[PDB]
Amino acid sequence: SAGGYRRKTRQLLKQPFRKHGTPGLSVYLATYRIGDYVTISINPSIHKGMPFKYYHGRTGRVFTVNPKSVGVVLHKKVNGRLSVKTIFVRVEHLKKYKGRDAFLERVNKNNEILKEAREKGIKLEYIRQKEEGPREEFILNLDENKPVKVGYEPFIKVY
Amino acid sequence: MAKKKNGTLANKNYKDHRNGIKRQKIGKLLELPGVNQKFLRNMKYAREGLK
Amino acid sequence: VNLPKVRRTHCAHCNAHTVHKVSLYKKSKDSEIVSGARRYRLKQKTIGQTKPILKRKAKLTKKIMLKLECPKCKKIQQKVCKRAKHVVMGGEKKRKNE
RNA sequence: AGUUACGGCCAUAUCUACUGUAAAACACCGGAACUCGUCAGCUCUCCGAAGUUAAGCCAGUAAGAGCCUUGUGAGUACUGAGAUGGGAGACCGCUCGGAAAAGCAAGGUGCUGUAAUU
RNA sequence: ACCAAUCGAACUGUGUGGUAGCUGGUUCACAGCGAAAUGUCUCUCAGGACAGCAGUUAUUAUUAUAUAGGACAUAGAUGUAGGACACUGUUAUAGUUAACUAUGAGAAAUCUUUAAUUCUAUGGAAUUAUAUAAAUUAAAUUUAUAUAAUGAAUCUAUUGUAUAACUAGUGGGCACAUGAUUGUAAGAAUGAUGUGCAAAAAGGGAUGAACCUUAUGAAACAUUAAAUAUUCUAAAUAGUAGAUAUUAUACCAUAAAUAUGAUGAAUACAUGUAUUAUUGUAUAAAAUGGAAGAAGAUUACUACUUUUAUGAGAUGUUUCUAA
RNA sequence: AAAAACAUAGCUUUUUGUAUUUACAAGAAGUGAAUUCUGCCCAGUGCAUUUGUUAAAGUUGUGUAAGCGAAUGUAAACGGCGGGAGUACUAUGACUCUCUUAAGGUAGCCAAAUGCCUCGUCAUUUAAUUGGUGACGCGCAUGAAUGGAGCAACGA
RNA sequence: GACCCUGUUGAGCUUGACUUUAGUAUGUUUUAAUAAAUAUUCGAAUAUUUAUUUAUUAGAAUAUAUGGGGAGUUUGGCUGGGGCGGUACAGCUGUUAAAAAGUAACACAGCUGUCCUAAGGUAGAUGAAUGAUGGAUGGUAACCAUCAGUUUAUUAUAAGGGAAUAAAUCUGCUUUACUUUAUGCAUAUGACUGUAUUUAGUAGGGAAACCUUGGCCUAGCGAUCCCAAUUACAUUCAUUAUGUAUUGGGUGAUUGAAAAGUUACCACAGGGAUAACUGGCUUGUAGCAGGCAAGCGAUCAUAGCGACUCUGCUUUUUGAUUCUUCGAUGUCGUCUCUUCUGAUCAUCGUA
Ligand SMILES: [Mg+2]
Ligand SMILES: [Mg+2]
Ligand SMILES: [Mg+2]
Ligand SMILES: [Mg+2]
Ligand SMILES: [Mg+2]
Ligand SMILES: [Mg+2]
Ligand SMILES: [Mg+2]
Ligand SMILES: [Mg+2]
Ligand SMILES: [Mg+2]
Ligand SMILES: [Mg+2]
Ligand SMILES: [Mg+2]
Ligand SMILES: [Mg+2]
Ligand SMILES: [Mg+2]
Ligand SMILES: [Mg+2]
Ligand SMILES: [Mg+2]
Ligand SMILES: [Mg+2]
Ligand SMILES: [Mg+2]
Ligand SMILES: [Mg+2]
Ligand SMILES: [Mg+2]
Ligand SMILES: [Mg+2]
Ligand SMILES: [Mg+2]
Ligand SMILES: [Mg+2]
Ligand SMILES: [Mg+2]
Ligand SMILES: [Mg+2]
Ligand SMILES: [Mg+2]
Ligand SMILES: [Mg+2]
Ligand SMILES: [Mg+2]
Ligand SMILES: [Mg+2]
Ligand SMILES: [Mg+2]
Ligand SMILES: [Mg+2]
Ligand SMILES: [Mg+2]
Ligand SMILES: [Mg+2]
Ligand SMILES: [Mg+2]
Ligand SMILES: [Mg+2]
Ligand SMILES: [Mg+2]
Ligand SMILES: [Mg+2]
Ligand SMILES: [Zn+2]
Repeated sequence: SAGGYRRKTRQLLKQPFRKHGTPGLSVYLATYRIGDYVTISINPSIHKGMPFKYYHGRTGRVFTVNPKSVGVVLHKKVNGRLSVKTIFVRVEHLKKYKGRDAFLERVNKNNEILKEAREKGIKLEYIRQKEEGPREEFILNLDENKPVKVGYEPFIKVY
Repeated sequence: MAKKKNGTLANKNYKDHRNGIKRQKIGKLLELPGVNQKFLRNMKYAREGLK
Repeated sequence: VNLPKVRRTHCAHCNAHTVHKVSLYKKSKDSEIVSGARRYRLKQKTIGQTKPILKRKAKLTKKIMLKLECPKCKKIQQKVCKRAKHVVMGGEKKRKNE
């Protein structure tokens, strides 16, 4: 626990139970382009291209693609401000960030509603995410629903 | 010394948020240091024949 | 540590690999016409001593310097290895399980 | 509707016992004149088609072990915010919110992509 | 020991206003703004420099088509309390034919497991048509760059936001609440999160730097908070019941193991024997004459409810002064 | 602070035969009247005596210094002077064995101004003594001119 | 404040502290002429020695050695006061450490200044450790076959992490333990270092895809000035010196002065930021009491005592801490004298 490159890693760089071994082919078949969104997860079975332990699990953006490295931009919290960092990692340490898929589907579907309303004279009725407000009203039936009486009950010791 | 106090971390968080916390803006992409040199030379040649 | 006497490396002047020859390095003997000795010889004509000498030292062994030599260029290169206590060059190689 | 060549996810796809399969295929199977390999044509390599469905591959049975999943366990253990609440102390009780595991029952025992042949 | 009241290096004048990271002092009014006792380096620990916190002046608006010590919706990272004896370390005894089956005890440097919380990212740009390359492919085939057009899409708050230049003080801190390490223990020593005193007024805790109500110019009138209503002392000895011991403090200014009584209390059994809840006494020893704040109180002590009143730069209404 | 300190005669060592002065003289040191004694060690540090390493200047070029080192003397020069095992009713060890070293405290003396344990053990002095005196010795850490032993005369 | 501590403040004194010097010893060169003798080197050059008078004031310039008789100056830091002991003064792993990042103690258990021409690079082949059953001499344990064998074995080393068509054991071949343009991470406002990645060359292994910038990963890490070496060029001429670039020589107090003691004869500026005395919080130690009852007492636990264990009070011993006093609060014991407490030695009353 002195100040080194790999300090205090006992449960962060341990491979989980019944999952040892070299990774598979579905990692290597993926591609990355400039402007995507990528999270970082260390696979502790290769020793060429590991980043520092601080960046384990933070999402960034991809700006360059090299023959052996990918470039990711991030944000670190140095004493006062929020700065800008760049790192080069290998392909076996990344993962495609989901979470824009429900957003990018909403872009493609709203773009279709705008197109069909050009042929008509109506105003646009876009798709936006729902809101939750006060509790709405409902209707209960007392034909098949019977109330159950609830009351207190005397205390009984466990033995 | 008098074996004084070594050092604490109290009100480090209070001194930070006095003037807020500024977020340094990443500029336009393909301008940060470290772009592939082979990729940049072809980008330069493609712009000259354009204009 | 056993070191060889023949190593085939890239030569910058010929721009090709060529067989080199390896020799050790030792510090040569200094001279008195270099400018560091002409200052020190004239400063020391005063009562006392003017420049410090190091008195406490703690190292034990020095590094290794080598000398590769191309036959075509007749030009020398210099390379460096790690620290070691016993250095022999050109010895007999290891014998596998005899 | 099953096989056979490449696979993806990597136990619902593993382990120990018994039982079965028409056609085609997959195997076992016969030998060292040449290429290649050993102490040993055992393995590997190179030519073959008398014999056989005994094993391998595939599919089944078990109040089977193992893995996967639902319910109970249980509003129980624990915990975010609070008071001039209680006790010699160790600690415990209350208000507004969040919420478990191990067991113990019931059920399951691979899914699939491109191509070829019956 | 002595060398003119001077001697472990006499006396007089000059270099001399010798150097001091060390004690002491530093002279008029009002107005605007307002801190640190922390990180790194140092023959550094009674001192310095860089970073942080502060002040003064200046230019500019879709950097409100934007920001936030916030929330919600979605996608995720983790191995702490609880849990377990299945891996690593440990432990008591009985059985069946070394192996299996039971009932017990466990872990700062053990894990088949695993919450509350803390934190990171998205919630507007995307598509079409045309062109350029000396990259890239078996290939108009991809990867990139242009120009044209097509737009305001989660709740709340903020009229500004952003950028430069110059310069001071400080680097011995302490306390409360929550949770820890060493130590038999301490108003002991050393870390973590929040708020204070330092540098903060008035009212209440009899008195007290940090406890409880609470934001700030000069005054007058009404309403409350914290706390109190026999008398000192402004304000009802305004009710049900129990306590016999010179009883009665949130922080707060101490009491235990143990032995026995009492209720028109409860449950089981034969008016009484067993437990449970509430409560009284013994255990209880010090140095000048004493502390519920005091006199004194048994209806001024203790337990549980509803009304009335007193009471703070608090909060309302009116007058006046400050860019 | 008047003494137990200093001095003193007495004893001993050393240098100088080219002294304005001349070896019964002139310089340098230690103990401290008289009586009786003055044991062992030259490995260490010093001191004295005698035949491998080492500067400059000069010469066409070459050669030659003292000192240090080595050998021999010296302790009234500075100084030093051990430990373990068996062996003659119990007990002890004249005698024997053994590690090393420069040599292993002899003549004497003592809980003394020198002994931590310690207010040591025995006798005597007193009604009663951690005091005084006389004996004992494996002496923390006594000891021979860094002087040992000893009291006749003398002492604010 | 004379005692104690701090100050990159002093003075007297000693010496095997650092750096030097008066005095003194020994070489060389300067020294009157003349004649002769002898020796050493090759007619010549050196050296030694004797004699005469024509000199004879008696010194000068350099080098080596000796030299507390003298002269200057120094003699780290952290620290439950200082000293003695250790280094918590540089690097690395797990726990303290409280499920993002960050975090203390003279706190816990440890390691480091090394080793390797193969223990580096690459291609290929391969059930390791162990257990069961058997086989002439053969036994607990020699060698050979068969079956089982989820990582128990190995991987230079401290600990943690990783690896079963294997990063482990064998067989073959080699020197990528390279040269040049640009950028990132520990990490910062910031040097030195370690390590990932790029443009263009030259090579090794392989049928080829591919791999390779020293050790499977986290440690064995060193500025300015000066010295030595390697590669390019620069001036009227040769040889040399000076410049730019890269390595080696080193500071362990590790972002780096050249350094031994004592003061009871002592001095100055300061410190209650820091000890020796009183006071204050605490009670390990000290003192004084309690609860339960195995046993003793001729039988009988409690007339009188009481083992193994458990709960308290007091400030009367001695410790632990450093809140108040260092521009001053007069220490131990004794003499004289007053007052106070109960845990009562007698005297008084009960059982
Ligand atoms: Mg006088
Ligand atoms: Mg203000
Ligand atoms: Mg001060
Ligand atoms: Mg500053
Ligand atoms: Mg979660
Ligand atoms: Mg102050
Ligand atoms: Mg007040
Ligand atoms: Mg009070
Ligand atoms: Mg009144
Ligand atoms: Mg009123
Ligand atoms: Mg107000
Ligand atoms: Mg008011
Ligand atoms: Mg006298
Ligand atoms: Mg007198
Ligand atoms: Mg005398
Ligand atoms: Mg005599
Ligand atoms: Mg001698
Ligand atoms: Mg003799
Ligand atoms: Mg004797
Ligand atoms: Mg005597
Ligand atoms: Mg006596
Ligand atoms: Mg200092
Ligand atoms: Mg001095
Ligand atoms: Mg001196
Ligand atoms: Mg110190
Ligand atoms: Mg290896
Ligand atoms: Mg590596
Ligand atoms: Mg340093
Ligand atoms: Mg004295
Ligand atoms: Mg003074
Ligand atoms: Mg103090
Ligand atoms: Mg006193
Ligand atoms: Mg006690
Ligand atoms: Mg007084
Ligand atoms: Mg006084
Ligand atoms: Mg009494
Ligand atoms: Zn060459």
